[PDB]
Formats: sequence, structure tokens, C-alpha cells
Amino acid sequence: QVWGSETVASSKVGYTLPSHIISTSDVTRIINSSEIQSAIRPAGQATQKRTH
Amino acid sequence: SRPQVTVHSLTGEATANALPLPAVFSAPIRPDIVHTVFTSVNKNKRQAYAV
Amino acid sequence: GIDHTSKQHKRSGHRTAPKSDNVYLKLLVKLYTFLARRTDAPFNKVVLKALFLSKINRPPVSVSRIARALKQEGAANKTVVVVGTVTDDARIFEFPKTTVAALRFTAGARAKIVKAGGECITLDQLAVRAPKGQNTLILRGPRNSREAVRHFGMGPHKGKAPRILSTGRKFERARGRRRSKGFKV
Amino acid sequence: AISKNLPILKNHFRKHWQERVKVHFDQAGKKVSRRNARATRAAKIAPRP
Amino acid sequence: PSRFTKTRKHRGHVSAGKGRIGKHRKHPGGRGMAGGQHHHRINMDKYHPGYFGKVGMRYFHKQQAHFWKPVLNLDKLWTLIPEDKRDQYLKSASKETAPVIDTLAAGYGKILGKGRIPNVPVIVKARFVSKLAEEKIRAAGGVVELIA
Amino acid sequence: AKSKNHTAHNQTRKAHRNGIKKPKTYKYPSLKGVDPKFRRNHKHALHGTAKALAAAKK
RNA sequence: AAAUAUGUAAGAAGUCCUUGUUACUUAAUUGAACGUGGACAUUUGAAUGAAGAGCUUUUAGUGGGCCAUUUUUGGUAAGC
RNA sequence: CACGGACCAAGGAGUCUAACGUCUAUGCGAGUGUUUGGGUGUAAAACCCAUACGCGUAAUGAAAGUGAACGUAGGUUGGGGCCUCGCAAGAGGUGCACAAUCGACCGAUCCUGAUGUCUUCGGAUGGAUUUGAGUAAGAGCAUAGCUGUUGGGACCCGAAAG
RNA sequence: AUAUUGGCGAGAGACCGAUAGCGAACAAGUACAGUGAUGGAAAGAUGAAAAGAACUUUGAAAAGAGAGUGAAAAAGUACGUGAAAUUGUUGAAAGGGAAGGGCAUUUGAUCAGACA
Repeated sequence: QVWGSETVASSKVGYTLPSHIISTSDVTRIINSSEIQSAIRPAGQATQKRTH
Repeated sequence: SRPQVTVHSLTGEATANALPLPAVFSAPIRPDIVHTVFTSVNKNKRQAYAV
Repeated sequence: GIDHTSKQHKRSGHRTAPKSDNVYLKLLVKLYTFLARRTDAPFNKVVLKALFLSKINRPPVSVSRIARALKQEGAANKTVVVVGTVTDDARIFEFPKTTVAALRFTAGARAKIVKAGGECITLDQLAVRAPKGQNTLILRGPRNSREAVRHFGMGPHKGKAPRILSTGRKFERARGRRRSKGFKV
Repeated sequence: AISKNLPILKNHFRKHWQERVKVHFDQAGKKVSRRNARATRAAKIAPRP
Repeated sequence: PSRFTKTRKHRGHVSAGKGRIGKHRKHPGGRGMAGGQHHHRINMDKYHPGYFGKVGMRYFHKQQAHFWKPVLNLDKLWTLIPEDKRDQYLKSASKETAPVIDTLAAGYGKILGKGRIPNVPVIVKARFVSKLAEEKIRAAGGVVELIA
Repeated sequence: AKSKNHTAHNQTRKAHRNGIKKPKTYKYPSLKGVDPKFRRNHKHALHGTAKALAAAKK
């Protein structure tokens, strides 16, 4: 009642709990879900071979 | 639809009662804003000094 | 010893990461570094730079500008991306579906788009729906509409609004502004 | 004295101004005093409003 | 925040960002606006044209409450109706049911014709209006009532 | 108490540290100083032909 | 009448053909300007290079200079 | 063969404020600012708030005053990103910000000055080598920070004087 | 309702911590100076407790050496700690009108690190 929600709003004049700029704070799940992994090239090595 | 926090009794003994989350806990957690607000707000019970 | 054709140890002149201490925007940046690195899509490189941008360089994109841009031909069904803030404009009254993606939506713009039926989307949702940025319009907003740009280049015969704290007669309408008093500009 | 493109300024601090500065540290104290005045008036005085 | 300053970084360095030649001095061109006509003239010309001289007429004992007349544009006229009622009146555009708008009550003394309200009848109560505002409202089927 | 009046010494170095750049010409320059008669006619001509395109090309 | 120094150009905002607008101009739908439409493209109209090109804002110090080669004034000359 | 410095300790010099500019961060956003004050209080904190007021959303002109869509809020030239064809090179479509440009709109100035009628009032319409710190789908308000400006004892010390 | 660096009584501090902070933490507006108006300081700290050294010895005494009190006199009223400039003693090293420094090694002195 004090801080509001999707249902209730009251106890603060025109106050709205602020809004996320990212749906998921975990980016591993986003990167590894399905479609990005479909849409990305294969990868190399975490550390490169040295040439010459 | 919300994680259903259980209520607990004074002598331990967790109750059979569970309440939804008030959405304040799905609010965003911004350490930077808490930082700035805290500095400015903790400056506000200050008391003047001068020679 | 070397005769250098250019300044040594010169930085690129481009912001390589955001100054913001915002955890969530750094997470977006992490996502889009990955995408620009692994997708070969120009879209995600653009969105990454625009994430790095500052506020005056992320001016707000009006919902009326979104509607204007969806009145383009072949573009009604494009998702409209704004790496910034989408503000409302009551001066429109007929507003379409508009799948819109952006960092921040105001209450008014959010309400407007949801009432017209469209969906207000984060850039991570956009990434999940569109890794290469398929079917998209990037909309930048007006930078040289600012009170400060009103003053840049201030000199004679250039017309760029003196820096002044009190506007009116007795404040810089005299000599230098009119032939009757010495000269004009 | 005069410099790059900056607005012309009008600051009235050429008198002995820091003989007449007033800082309001008494703000909350006077609020409490004012509330106790109203309450002790409404007590001492009457059932009047 | 004193510690994120450059006096910190100039501890050790003799002149403190001020030069070994100028040898920072107190008021070496005058104080404030000394020299607008003599030795700061090029500053004032170019970046402050207009500064020196008189312009027009004096108004002795001028109130601004007289000249209070904040303006409103047609593109912001419908913002004076509550959002709950705005769609209601917008649909079903009918005379004998046309909205009334108290522009003075909203804080607006004159009404201006910037742009393109919808083709709905409206009753605009305003102390003043412009010609194109009157034309656009009457073309959209409304009317302007004048008030005091 | 006499001074060094004038010298153009070092000044080309100064000018070339930031370089004498061309004024970066453009298409469609200013029609400033161009004859007003020409300017009026040219306005009416452009209006007529753009009207022709708007009024023919469907 | 030099040497040195100096301006311009070395093509896509280009060249070619046909043809619209005009209240300007012409004796004249002749010209001028802007153009539609079509044609010529990757040795596209010299060389070399291009430790990225273009643009903006803001601000510091400075605003006593001295030396050498060469040109050169004054002065008998001068570390003038 | 200029000045200061015999030595040691301690002290010791760009600070604070009012208004400001550029940049940056944050919050809300065509709006913003709770903290003059009122409520409340585990009390000079934290929490809550009406009416306003400020700046902004409309300029222009000495003023009287007037007051921002011919047209998918214009056209052209470029323009990232997207779309279509292709395996590609590349071709076309759409093109935000932005730059340049010819136009339109508003105000001032100079003109033309109609229908009309306290017959001197009125101002339609159409213009211009003229002019604005303008419009042409808003961007601002507030807090904080470095740098910089002005007033201040104003980086510290220093006159002869009045 | 407003002001209020004086007085009185109270409560506090992102203040100073005895060259600071009021001039004054102390017999400070004191001592002192000046005809006068006026000027105007320095100066805190033994130790829990004086328990502040009985007694012997040398010395004319001051004191010393002992003894002793005390957790400690490496706390003795010239007292918390007790830096530096400066000095004494001892030790070590070098030195033909300066010394000092840098690189590199000799010589002497001193020193850590390691095999399961």
C-alpha cells in the first residue's frame, strides 16, 4: 500500500515504483538461450596461439 | 506469481501462512543512487562550526 | 630518433565505455559487446556506441517522431529502436501499433503505446527477438535544438544568441544592435 | 575583469554583507517552538479552534 | 570535495597553475566591468553587442500583473480536459454535447493557433484569441466565447 | 626601455600546427551577392517545376 | 628580364543526348539557372604518401625574447 | 662578482559563499523543483503534503500591439541503420540525427492597400537585394561534481598615504 | 508572529586539541611596558597512592656513592613520552689547499633467502 504495485498505487501522490532498463540482470541466459547462439558465428580461443 | 514469503512465529515454528511479495523487492537495486543519496542525506544532520 | 607525422599516444577521441556506474547499463554493454563481436551485424555496433553516449547526445525521442517515422513506406512493421528515452507528445491524437524498444519509457509514452496495442520493449528483449537487428528503425533525436547550441559560435554577423541572464529592453538591444546607436552587429 | 563569452553578472556583494548574513539553523527549532505554541495555546485557551 | 581538486595536484609545484611570468596578481585588468569601452571593448563587442546605450521608452511603476497573458496553442488545448473524459469527447463529436474548456481557469489568457486540433467541436472560453485560432476552431466546428 | 616592435617569426609554424585548410566547398552554396532579379525568377522557376512533379507524378 | 617563392586545375557535385519550369532575358519555347529521363565506372581520367578523415565545445599558460646561415636597412663599426 | 638562505623543530599560502557558463552523472520528463510552511517523529534527522511561486513549453517589437502547417510539417544534395535481389561484388527502396541549400509560417520595417461605414475608422489580399536572440512534432527542471568567470579579506605576506 | 556575537539558565557538534582553540585550559586582562591614551604575554601532564628516598659513608656544603620506596627512578617535584639541531665518552673508518654525489668493482663489517 505504501510503495505501490501493478494493482495498488496509493499513499504517494503520483508515485510509481521505477522501471527496469533490462528484463534480466543475468546476461549468460540471454547469450546462451537459443536465438543468439543460432545467430552467432563459432568462437576461437580464450587465449590465442602465438604465430611467429 | 510472486515468490510467497512464509510467515514465522515468535518461538520459531514456521507458520502455515504465506504472503506475496510487495513488489518493492522487484524494484531495481542501484548502488550508485544509494551512494549519492546517502552522502547528501547523511550530510543533513550536520551542525555548523566556525572560528 | 624519429620525425613523427602525427601526435604520439593520441587517444581515439571516442568513448569506449559508459561513465555511468549503472549496473544494468553495463550489463547491456556486455551483451552488445558480445553481439557486435560475434554477429557481423552493423546494428549492434551502432547500439553499442549509442549505449556509451552521454545525455545531451541521447536527446529524447518523441512518440510523434516515432509516428512520423512509421508513416514511412515499408516501415509500419519495423520495430522502432531508441537508445535513450521515449517521451510523450499529446499533440498527436492518432497513434499506431508501434512495437517500440528503448531504455526508458515515460509513463505517458508507455501508456500511449500500450493503449494503441503495441509493446514497450527493452534492448535485451530486442536482442532476444532480433540478434542482427532485423526489421528495425533506429531513431536518434534532436541534438541541435538545445538552449546551449543556441549560443555556440557567438560573434558578429553569425546570429547565435548572447549569454544573458535577463532578457528585455535595457539588456543588450542598444549599440552594436542598431544603426541608430553606432552600428549593427 | 571581462573574459570569454559569459553572461554579464550583477552580484550585490560590495557592501559589508557578511556583517548581515543570516543563516537559518533555527528552522526546525522554530518549527518545534511554533507547534508547542499552538498546542499550549489550544490547551491554555479553550475548547476553541 | 576538496580532495578531487587541483590544489592537491599542485602541491609541490611552485606557482600552482598560474605561471612564473604573470606571477598571479590581484586585479590586473580592473574589477568587474572596468574597461568595457577601453581595454575590454573587443570582449564586449563580439559576445555582448548592445550592452552600452539606451533603447526606448521608460515605464514608471510598471506592474507585470497588467501584462499577464500566458498563451496556449491549439496543439495543447485538449490537454485541459481530464484524460478520462478526453477520449469520451473525442469519439462522438457532436454539437449539443460539445466540451467546454475554461482556459483562464487553467491559467491561460490568450489562445494561439499553432497546429491542427482534430475535427471535433469545442467551446473555448478565453479572454483573448488569435485570428487563426478563431478560424481553426470554427472550422473544426467549435466556437470561441470571450470572457473577463 | 625599447621593445621588439614586429617580427613574423614562428608564425608559419603556428599556422601549420593546425594547418591551412581549404574552406571545405559544398554543393548548393549561398546565393549571396547574386543578382536579385535572377533570384526572384529562379524562385518562381523552381516552384513551377517542383509543382509540375508534384502535380504530374502520381 | 631570371632563379627561388606564388594562384588555378588535373572530372561523379563529371562529360554527352533529348527535354520540362520561369514572373528573368531574348525579335523569337532564342538564352540563363535549376532540373526529368537516358549513356559512359572500376587503370574514374598524373605522381608519392596518407601512425584515420571531418566537426564542435570549453579552458590553461603566453602576449620582455635571443642566436646562427642566407637576403637586408641605419651606423666608422659593435657581443649595437 | 644577481637576489634569499647559519642550523633544527613546529606552524605556514587558490579557501568558503552568492550568482553563473561548458562538460559529466543521476532523477522525473512537456514538465520539473517535497524541505517558505504544514503534518509527523524512536526529534535539530527520517517520513508525508495543499495552495502557489520559479524556470520551461512563444516569440517579436521602443511601444501600441500582433503572434508560428500551400503542401504525406516542403523540395534538392549527401547521410548511418534497416528493407529487397544476389553466393558475392554491387543495384534499387526507405532514410533518423547532422551539414549545406531554395522555399513556406510568425513578429518588426517599407509597400499594395479590397468587401465595408461613427467618412476616418477598418484591415482583406498580394509583395520585398530589409530585419529577429523565432516556428517548421517540444527538452527542459532539479540535485551533485571537476574546470572556469564576477563580487567579496578572496592564494599568503607587503606600502608611501586617507 | 520578528531581531538578539550582552546577561542568566540548559542541551549539542563530521569544530580546536596547549605555537591549536577566546588574548587567557594555569593567582589572565595577570606579570610587564608606557606620562597617558593604550599595549599586553609566556606558562598544562611524577606516580594508583608521596609511597617525595629512613639509614650508612665521603664531602665544609650543594650533592655523590650505596641502601631503599615503587610495575617502573630507562618516573626523583630541573619529574608522562622524551625527536631534531647541538654536544660529551667509547668504538669503527678515512684524511697532501674543502667535503658531499653518480657508475663500476676491490677490501673490511654486517645480513636475509634454501635443499624434505
